[PDB]
Amino acid sequence: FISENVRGIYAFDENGNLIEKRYFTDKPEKVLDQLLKGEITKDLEELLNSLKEKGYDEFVFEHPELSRRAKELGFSATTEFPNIAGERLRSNPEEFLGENWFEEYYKVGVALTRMRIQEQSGARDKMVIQAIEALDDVDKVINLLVARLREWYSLHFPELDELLPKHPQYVAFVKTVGHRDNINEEVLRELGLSEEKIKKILEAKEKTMGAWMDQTDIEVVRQLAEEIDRLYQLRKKLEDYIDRAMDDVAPNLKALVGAKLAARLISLAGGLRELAMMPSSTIQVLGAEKALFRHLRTGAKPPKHGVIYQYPAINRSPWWQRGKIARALAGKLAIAARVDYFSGEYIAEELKKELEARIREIKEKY
Amino acid sequence: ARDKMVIQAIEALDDVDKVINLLVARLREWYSLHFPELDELLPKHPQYVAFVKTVGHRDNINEEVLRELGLSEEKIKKILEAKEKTMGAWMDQTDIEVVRQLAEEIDRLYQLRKKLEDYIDR
Amino acid sequence: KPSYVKFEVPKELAEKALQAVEIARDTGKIRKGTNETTKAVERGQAKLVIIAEDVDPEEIVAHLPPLCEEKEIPYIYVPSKKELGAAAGIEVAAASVAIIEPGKARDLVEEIAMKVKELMK
Amino acid sequence: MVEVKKHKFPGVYVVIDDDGSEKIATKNLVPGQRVYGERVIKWEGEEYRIWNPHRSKLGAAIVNGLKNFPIKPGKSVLYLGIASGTTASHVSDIVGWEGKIYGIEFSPRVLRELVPIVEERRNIIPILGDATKPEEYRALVTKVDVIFEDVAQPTQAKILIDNAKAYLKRGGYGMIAVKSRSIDVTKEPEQVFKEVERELSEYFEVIERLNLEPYEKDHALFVVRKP
Amino acid sequence: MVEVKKHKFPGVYVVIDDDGSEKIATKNLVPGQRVYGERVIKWEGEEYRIWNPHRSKLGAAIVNGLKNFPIKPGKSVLYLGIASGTTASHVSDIVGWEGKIYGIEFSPRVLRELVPIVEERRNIIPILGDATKPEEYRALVTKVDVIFEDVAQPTQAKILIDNAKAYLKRGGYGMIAVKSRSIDVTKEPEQVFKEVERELSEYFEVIERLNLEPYEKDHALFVVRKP
RNA sequence: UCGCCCAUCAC
RNA sequence: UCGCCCAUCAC
Repeated sequence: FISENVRGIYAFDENGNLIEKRYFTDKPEKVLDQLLKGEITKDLEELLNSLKEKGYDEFVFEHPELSRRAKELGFSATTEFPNIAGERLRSNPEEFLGENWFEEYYKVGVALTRMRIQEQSGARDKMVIQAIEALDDVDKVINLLVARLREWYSLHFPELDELLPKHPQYVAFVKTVGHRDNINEEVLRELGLSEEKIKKILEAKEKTMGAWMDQTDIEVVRQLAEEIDRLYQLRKKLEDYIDRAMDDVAPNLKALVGAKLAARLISLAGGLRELAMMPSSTIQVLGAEKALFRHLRTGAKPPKHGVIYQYPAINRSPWWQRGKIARALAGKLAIAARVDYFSGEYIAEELKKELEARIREIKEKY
Repeated sequence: ARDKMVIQAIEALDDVDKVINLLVARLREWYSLHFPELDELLPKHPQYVAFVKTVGHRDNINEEVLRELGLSEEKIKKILEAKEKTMGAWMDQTDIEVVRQLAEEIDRLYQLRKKLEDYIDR
Repeated sequence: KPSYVKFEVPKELAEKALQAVEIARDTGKIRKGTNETTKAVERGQAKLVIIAEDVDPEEIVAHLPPLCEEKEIPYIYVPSKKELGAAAGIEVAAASVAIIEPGKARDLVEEIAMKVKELMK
Repeated sequence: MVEVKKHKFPGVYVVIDDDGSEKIATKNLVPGQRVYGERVIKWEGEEYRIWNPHRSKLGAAIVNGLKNFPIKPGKSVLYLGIASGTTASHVSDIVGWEGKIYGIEFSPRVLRELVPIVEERRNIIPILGDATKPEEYRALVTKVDVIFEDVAQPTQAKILIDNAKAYLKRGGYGMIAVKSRSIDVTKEPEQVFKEVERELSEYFEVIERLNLEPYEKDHALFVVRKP
Repeated sequence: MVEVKKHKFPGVYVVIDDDGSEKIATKNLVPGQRVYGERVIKWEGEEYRIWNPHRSKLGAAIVNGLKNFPIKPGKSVLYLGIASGTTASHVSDIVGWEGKIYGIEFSPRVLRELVPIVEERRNIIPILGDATKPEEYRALVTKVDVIFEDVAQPTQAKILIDNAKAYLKRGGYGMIAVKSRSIDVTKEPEQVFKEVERELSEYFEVIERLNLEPYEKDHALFVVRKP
């Protein structure tokens, strides 16, 4: 009964006669991917109305879910792919696409192929399981190498293992300073101690019961600790990816920007509840904590953009607008987190239409 | 304490080889989702690590990069034969770089292994 | 139909909450718009918070009720965001407003807080 | 030293190598382009490119016993499993500028490496989709003279049948490359090829069946006609 | 959106981007490795890395307008005042595998950090010793096309001159970053720059002189040639 | 009170 | 969120 091409939508009788035709007026690759996947577009919604208004009823379509949307629109519809409408349409391209028909199929086919650059995949559960046991293994190599680092540094400062139970802090000290005798309060404040802890280490500054690690022995201990930072970065690459391999049931916060950004936004908030409570004028700078620190201590230059930086609208837009984009982009993300926590409906393509409306202005104003 | 520092470097050398073996067992199993024919075909562990570090995705495999990695013309008569027929699944570009980063941090650990051997030699 | 209006109100108090902004405007300390409202609730600075009934999408203001309840702050609703913005001294709209020091309105904010507390039952 | 000659099939060529040995080839549709990382040479005014039987799998069937070669210049063809153009670049060379090639692939990064090549090879159209879901390209192609399939999936005999309902003309031809270990890897491959033998003969007339050893492993090819 | 372009100097590159202003860049001698946390672009068969001008004066001088730059592909050079070698990483890229680079440092511990980086950047040799005393490294250096000085100690005119007695070839070039305030703090910088010009012009010819304003203050770059 | 080279972390 | 100084005490 009905079939479609790159230029429009066509209805035919059971002897192959045309009934009516309509043409596309938006960028057609979008309109095609809907109709190819059984979703209804406005020119088809008007065409089937025009057929009921002209008194036609034997509605057979090519795709099963198009017959499903048609009977949801009320119309008594069936499915068969080799039907006379698809046969007329695909046999006589010059009636429906003109003289240069293969160039028009080419022009839109490559555009449709460029929007079909997929996410969601049928094997990502196997990748979650390997990322989970890889986090379990990498957290275990870090515990082994930090235990070796503790037993080795106990030849220079044996009280230090009995004083610092936290594992990243014990590596950050050796990356930054490593020499026991170059310690003072200021380099213990940034290291993330508490005041009741900072008098220890210093109480033992000369009088620790450990020996002497050479300026050439602390070198191999430092090269060992420097590799544990690259392994903490691998642990963080996996701790970002564990959500990135689950999110193929896509939230609005994912679909507005990209998966590693949604995972890090929740990772820096501590939860989706917290992110759905934060304002745009905090989500703008979320994660910029080593910039917040230096600004709070001085009243100097403020933090410009947080975790949202690694997205194309900021990391490829002029620095003059890398602040101006960040406030409103954090606003549409602040709404996306509230939709995902309270509402549960999917609106990401409208949040994208709305975010591109403010970005379009920022490309005409400047 | 120079000999006690050498003793901790010797315990570190067995502990480093032991965690390289652990992360290589995960690297074999995870990359076998995307190229399962490779596991029996590259038995030498650092040669499997450096392969995954520089290749990442399975279509970056060429005669040139395998001969730079120093494989034999025999070993290169396979691998390429298997790439045209593999029974493995599909990891995306966004996924397979995580398995490439796992191989890169194991080549960091193999460089630390030499820094321990060269420290003791001084 | 907004979902954040967690109690129905009589024909009273709401125009009195708008009046409590109009007399605080030039006499007190106010924060206007939902992101500065969220800062004023988060920093425990608000003494009353006000939300409009005509906000669309609702998922910009939808977080305010549980966020201000978990901080023991009085809350109320008013009919429209353009009128709420105009009372809060600005020429645009505001989806919500917070009063931080009510100035002249201190005794009226205490009337609103104590009478809202008797209908949250 | 190299030389070039015609084959027995239209648009197919033979190259002579620096010992004197014969190997199969095609005339390049866009001179100067390399299309799958292959061996390419110049002759009398024109450029010619190798058909590798291991990489462009149809070439192994041409060497081992293929008689039924249905394609010509100026014809219309559907290709399922076009990948990065390895096999289908040779049908693009043969079918010419008056002829039409539709190329379907599911694997987005694999088709992505063909998109720049068909920015010059404009007789191929690149189409993203699973050939097991042919309705998802119903509006993007005409009817055709020929179908080829190279997706090598567990139910691929049905993929050929239902694409031959939707797209193949009366008396038109079908061709299919079959990878046993996609369908089964526990049984003898001649039993897998016997299940393909009984499904193709439930909708077509069958006219060729082959083996691709030693160029491939666990692999066959068939040729059929629609009624 | 970004574009990589050649600069007006052999081996030196430029990038333009999403703000569209020029930034100075180099084609990486060892693709994939980082040195200081640089900005980078991977490209068509290549990798390019940026030099931030606020990190070393020689970058700022090339942005300001320094025209007589002698460090070029395949040349031999000796440099004093390298520390951990961010400067040396970008001249390693510009000179490539064809040339030869020596780097001398007097601060003993800050040179240590360059020692593993030169296991990849094997066109650099790091050397510990007093830049004022050429005799202290005489066995591990050779004649060069260029000398560069940016220790900029109070002795720096003797650092340049005596290394240019020992190592600079006839017709060869020199560069010096004149730290006015460390040679004499008792007089206006133009008097310090005039004695550096009148001492250097009793051994070299001067080809160009640059004050680093309006980017930085009271420091200058001089470039010269030995007959 | 100031200068330069230089790592690392960040905007 | 981070820093300094006087008096007194110790190796």
